Amino acid sequence: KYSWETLPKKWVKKMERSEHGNRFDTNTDYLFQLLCFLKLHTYTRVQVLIDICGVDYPSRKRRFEVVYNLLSTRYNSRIRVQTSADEV
Amino acid sequence: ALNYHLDSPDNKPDLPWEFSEANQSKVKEILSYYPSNYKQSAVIPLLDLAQQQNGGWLPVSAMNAVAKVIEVAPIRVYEVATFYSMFNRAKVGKYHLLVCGTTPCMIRGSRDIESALLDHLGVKRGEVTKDGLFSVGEMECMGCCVNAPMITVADYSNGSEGYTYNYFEDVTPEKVVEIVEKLRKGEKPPHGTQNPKRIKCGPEGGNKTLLGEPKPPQF
Amino acid sequence: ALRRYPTGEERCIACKLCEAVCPAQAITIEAEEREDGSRRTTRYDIDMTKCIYCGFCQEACPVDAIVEGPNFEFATETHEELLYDKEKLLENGDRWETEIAENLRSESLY
Amino acid sequence: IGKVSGIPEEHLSRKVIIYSPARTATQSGSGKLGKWKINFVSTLKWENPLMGWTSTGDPYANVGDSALAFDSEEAAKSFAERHGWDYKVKKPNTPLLKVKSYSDNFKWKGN
Amino acid sequence: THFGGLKDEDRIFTNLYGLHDPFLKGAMKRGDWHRTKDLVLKGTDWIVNEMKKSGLRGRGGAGFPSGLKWSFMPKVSDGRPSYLVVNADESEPGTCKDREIMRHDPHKLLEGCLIAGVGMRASAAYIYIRGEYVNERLNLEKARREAYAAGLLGKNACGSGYDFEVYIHFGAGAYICGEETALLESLEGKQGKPRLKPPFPANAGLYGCPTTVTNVETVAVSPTILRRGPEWFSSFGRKNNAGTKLFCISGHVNKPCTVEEEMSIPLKELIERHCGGVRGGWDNLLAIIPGGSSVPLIPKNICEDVLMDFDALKAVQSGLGTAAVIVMDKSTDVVDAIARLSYFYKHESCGQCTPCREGTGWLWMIMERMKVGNAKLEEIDMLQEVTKQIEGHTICALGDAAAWPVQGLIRHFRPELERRIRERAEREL
Amino acid sequence: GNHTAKWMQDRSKKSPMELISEVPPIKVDGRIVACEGDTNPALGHPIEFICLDLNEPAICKYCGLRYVQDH
Amino acid sequence: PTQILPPRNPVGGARVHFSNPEDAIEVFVDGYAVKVPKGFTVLQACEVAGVDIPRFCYHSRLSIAGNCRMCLVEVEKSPKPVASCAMPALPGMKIKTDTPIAKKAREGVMEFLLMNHPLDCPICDQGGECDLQDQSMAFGSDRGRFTEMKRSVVDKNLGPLVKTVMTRCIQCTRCVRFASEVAGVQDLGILGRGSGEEIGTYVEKLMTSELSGNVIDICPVGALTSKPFAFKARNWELKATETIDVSDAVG
Amino acid sequence: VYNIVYHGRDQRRNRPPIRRYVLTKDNVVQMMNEKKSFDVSDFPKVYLTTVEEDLDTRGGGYE
Ligand SMILES: Cc1cc2nc3c(=O)[nH]c(=O)nc-3n(C[C@H](O)[C@H](O)[C@H](O)COP(=O)(O)O)c2cc1C
Ligand code: SF4
Ligand code: SF4
Ligand code: SF4
Ligand code: SF4
Ligand code: SF4
Ligand code: FES
Ligand code: FES
Ligand SMILES: [Zn+2]
Repeated sequence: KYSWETLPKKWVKKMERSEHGNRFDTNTDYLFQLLCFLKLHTYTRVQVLIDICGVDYPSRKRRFEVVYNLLSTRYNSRIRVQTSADEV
Repeated sequence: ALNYHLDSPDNKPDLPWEFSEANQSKVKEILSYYPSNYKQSAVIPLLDLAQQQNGGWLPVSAMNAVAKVIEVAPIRVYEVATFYSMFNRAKVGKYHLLVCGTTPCMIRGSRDIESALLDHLGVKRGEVTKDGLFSVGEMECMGCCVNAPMITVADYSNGSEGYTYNYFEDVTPEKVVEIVEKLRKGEKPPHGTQNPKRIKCGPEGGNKTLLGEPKPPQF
Repeated sequence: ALRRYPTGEERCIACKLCEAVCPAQAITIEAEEREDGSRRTTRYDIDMTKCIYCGFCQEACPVDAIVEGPNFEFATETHEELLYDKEKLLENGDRWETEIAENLRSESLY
Repeated sequence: IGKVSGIPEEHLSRKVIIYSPARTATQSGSGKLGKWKINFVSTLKWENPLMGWTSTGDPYANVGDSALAFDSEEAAKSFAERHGWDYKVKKPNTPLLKVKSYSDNFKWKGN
Repeated sequence: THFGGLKDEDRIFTNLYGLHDPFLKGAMKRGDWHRTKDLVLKGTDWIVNEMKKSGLRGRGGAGFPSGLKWSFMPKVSDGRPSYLVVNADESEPGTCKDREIMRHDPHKLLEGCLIAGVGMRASAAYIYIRGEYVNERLNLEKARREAYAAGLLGKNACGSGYDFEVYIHFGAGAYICGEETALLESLEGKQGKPRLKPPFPANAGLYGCPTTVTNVETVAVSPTILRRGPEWFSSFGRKNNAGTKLFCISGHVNKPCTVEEEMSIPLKELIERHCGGVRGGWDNLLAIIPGGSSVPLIPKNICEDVLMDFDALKAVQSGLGTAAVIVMDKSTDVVDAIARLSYFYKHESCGQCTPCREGTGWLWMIMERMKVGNAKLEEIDMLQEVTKQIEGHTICALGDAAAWPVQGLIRHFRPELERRIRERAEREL
Repeated sequence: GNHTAKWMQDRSKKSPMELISEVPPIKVDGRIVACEGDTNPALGHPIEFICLDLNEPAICKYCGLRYVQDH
Repeated sequence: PTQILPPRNPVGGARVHFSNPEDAIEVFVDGYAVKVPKGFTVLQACEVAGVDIPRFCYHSRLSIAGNCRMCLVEVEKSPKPVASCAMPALPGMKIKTDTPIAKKAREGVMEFLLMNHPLDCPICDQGGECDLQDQSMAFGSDRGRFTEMKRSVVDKNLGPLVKTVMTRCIQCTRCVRFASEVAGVQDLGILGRGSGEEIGTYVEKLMTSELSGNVIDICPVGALTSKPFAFKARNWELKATETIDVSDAVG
Repeated sequence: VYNIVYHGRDQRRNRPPIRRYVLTKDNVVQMMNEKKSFDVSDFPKVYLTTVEEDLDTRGGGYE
């Protein structure tokens, strides 16, 4: 995927998937910075925050997982940047 | 054939049953074959002895007595009595004509054997005749195969003494009805091949191989 | 409506599949081996108010014991009546059987 | 993280039991083991006198079993200690895989 | 070479047809018990070695190389008295070759019990007579009482220093009890339900004591194999398969007979020579079940030039079991015959394991439908798949023995099955 | 009955237990019956094969119908 | 390439009891080595590997049996699928539990079991908690080709505790082993042969033994069910608490 | 209908397992050095969609 080559490696910190919709499980600090990327970028133009799905994993240490969906009306693709932030 | 027990005045675990004399000795011998422990090994011969002694079928009292003689829980004796086919658990009359029914008999007219025997006797398949004498029972391969159609009688008249499990082989409908009438008349028909011109298990035109007088070959 | 077999005998053997499949958990089923020996539901109470009328119970029931009668006209003055009692008011499907049996005889092809 | 969680005060003095549900003895299958669950005792369930059905009053009636299942005693204890519950962890009793073989049924009783 | 011709001085089972006295004073004249004292004194390793050198293979369905089987028994006895169960019980459909050894020269069987016992370090032989062989086991108990009175068996093996006693067990009408791992149990007193193979009978079989189950024909040719030449024995049959099998030409032959004849014999040659011929001429043949009933069919187009030896009949997509050749001519309903075979395997299946216990009743139901034509043209592929679901999965080879007749019937006479099905279809509408 | 006295308070319409205990047992031929349901195998219960080896009638658990051997 | 393999801990946290740390046999369960003590059946050598092999009659407390072939894993160099319950793990043995031959063997057997089995699942007391239902819905085929007359069996009277519906029973022999061995009373039996196999006392004989109500938990099928718990509830309604008992002092 | 083999037809469980492998700094610096240039066709294609006036020409108003 083109988006992973250009993206600074540090921004896609923890995880990265390759099916059922691709995701960049990033870190909470680099999130809005990562959302700044993929938008206002010529080859990755999302512009459309479809959804922000809170997901709660009680057995994790970072309980929640704020799943930002993102559609790219230009390139017709959908990326799901995620995070992980506990209750506080 | 039920694989469980339905009480009856003839057959119930209340009735006292035990090996008669001239059979206690056979019990002792049969148990002598197998070791002191593992005497459970003698449940097939003891059950067959009880079946011969009680005129052809195994009452639950008989299985309980075999269990007492053999020292295992009666369930193990019940398990073996319902498993093996030769052990009749309901009365099969005095003779229980067993006509084989496997393919090497079926292709050689054994279905006709059984149908002729049945319509002559007048029982469905395994029901005992109103005379209490005869009963027909299908049995799988009886070993008598080259002797193409066969019928095994189980003479239960006397009991453990006149108990003859004769093989009437190479039979035909006429031969079968003749055997049944000669059996109801009391006498014992000659077993073996009911078809002369062949010796036992022979090629039907006189054997073609075993002709020379036997002798020690060159060792 | 809880259906019945043509020869009386409530069709509802208490498997509890409809109590399980129910999305709103309207059906409360308690089962007891009746004296005849065949299982039956001592309590079969559908709470119509807590019920979404999705027909999942009609699909889940193995013997077609619970079916939805085309009634749809049972507006009740009081809420307690709207909670359909254990196998007594759902047993009024015997009146609707003439139409329920027709609908089932015509839908069973699907 | 008990006070910020909005849970009422009277339900943070609750006494829970962090067990691991044993295998359902009826079915010999381990596909539901290793899922540690907090067990809010939640014993108070009367019978609503109008209809035959029951009627709990404790909010934590079902969530102990339903939808709140961790994957390790450490995560479950961390959870029940964040929220300030008095957890008593009940360890799971695990089976010994004792060595056994077929040829032991046909053992010889010497004589 | 060209096999088949066995001269009357080369037949091992003399007095097969019971023409001469079976017991002693009639067996010593036929060479039985001739010099077994020397053989026992020649040792156990020599007996096993000569049996392996003679290339004697299993006379029973397994077809295993005997001798090599006898070398499986433990050498040093660890307290468990090694037994020797003789598989007299057959119950295979078509097979009477055992019935002509239990009676009609049983002393060969008793001397073979003794010679194999000293061969495999045994301590007692349990001749598991088939239950229905009442007259046969009476003759055999007569011969056993004789060989006991003549000091042959019991507390001194034919005057030698070997303590060996033959006990005669008899089952009760169960083909399943005949299996090697089920003989041990049906003789242990329990039901005739096979045990799984990981405990092998040579390691923990009868009473947990080691043992090897041998068909009467293999144990009974053992004496004459040793007294005659192991080179003489192996001089018959093809290279691997060697010996003189005891055949049983069973059905639809104008002269059905069991006759001993050299292995690797052309099936057609055996039929045309000894038992006469296929009823109505060879061109009237429909199919042949060459082994017992545990073996697929032979559709008469690969039955002309097939040899009655283990290897060739295995290479013809079949098996030589007890060599109880069942012949079927164009007049029989071959699907009905195989339906009755599957009924047999449904009846005589001790039901211990699910693939056989259930799938055999299933095979019987499908065969009793296809013999009328009540099935669908794709069931003939279900039947193949059902049989292949039964085959490899059952505890004992009875699962095989029940999937093989139907598999062979399909593989060969699929035209006839399909014809019956289409004729049923056109009978409707 | 007593079980039927828990859900039915009418006590004038015959209790289903009696409605099924008053229907006669159905004669059959073999040793196994079908009882697919009323008549239509798709409007009755899952087919329940009943054994008739016993002498007394063997009820179908789902429908209450009773079958006897009729030899 | 720096993968993250799952932990692969035993099937139920099962403590593996080495008789000594020297005789640990090393077998390959799906290409993942596991060190099992000497004598472990292939099934236990897989339960050490976290692989849950579907078993109908193999109870760890009870004896080992082949009354059905639901396990049939394919070891490397055997001609036929070996029953995992009785095959002792040999050092170096390669067990493939999910190879197409193993899965086809499992589907085959779960079709035979559901072939003569009655459609009693709705009226079966153990409808939700059933090994047969949960192995058919997980390893057995989605469809059944058997459309004929299933065999049926009368219901034996086994007392006021164990309600018996032997038609459902699959004749895996687990109970007839439990009553002979653990309960030690020897009343149950596998009467008959073939499909006609019937489990229970040959004469009407209430299971006079205590400790013989556990045959219901032993039973992988509804057949043997608690008659007191006749039908009163379902496997899903019941909220379970891991309480103890106070009747007898064994606790 | 008469071929009920399932593991071939299976969809729920007949899938390749999740391969979650870790990347350490060495791997990604290797990949960044390997990516020499972003030549065209290493770029995501645009979903080109323009608007075009049409009154009833598709089929003639009859579908
Ligand atoms: C399906 C099956 C059929 C068998 N049939 C026979 C038989 O007809 N006669 C017999 O003696 N043993 C029979 N056996 C037992 C063994 O296969 C084998 O014949 C015997 O244990 C040893 O014979 P052998 O030493 O000649 O190989 C059968 C076993 C199986 C599994
Ligand atoms: S339609 Fe049936 S299953 Fe659905 S909520 Fe209503 S009662 Fe429950
Ligand atoms: S209505 Fe249907 S699902 Fe509900 S208990 Fe009755 S039979 Fe079972
Ligand atoms: S079911 Fe078949 S394979 Fe299994 S023990 Fe019985 S006869 Fe042998
Ligand atoms: S045991 Fe009962 S619930 Fe399980 S499959 Fe059999 S009938 Fe259905
Ligand atoms: S009754 Fe239950 S435990 Fe006993 S054999 Fe049948 S299914 Fe197995
Ligand atoms: S045909 Fe097998 S014994 Fe008569
Ligand atoms: S349980 Fe292991 S194969 Fe039957
Ligand atoms: Zn019914």
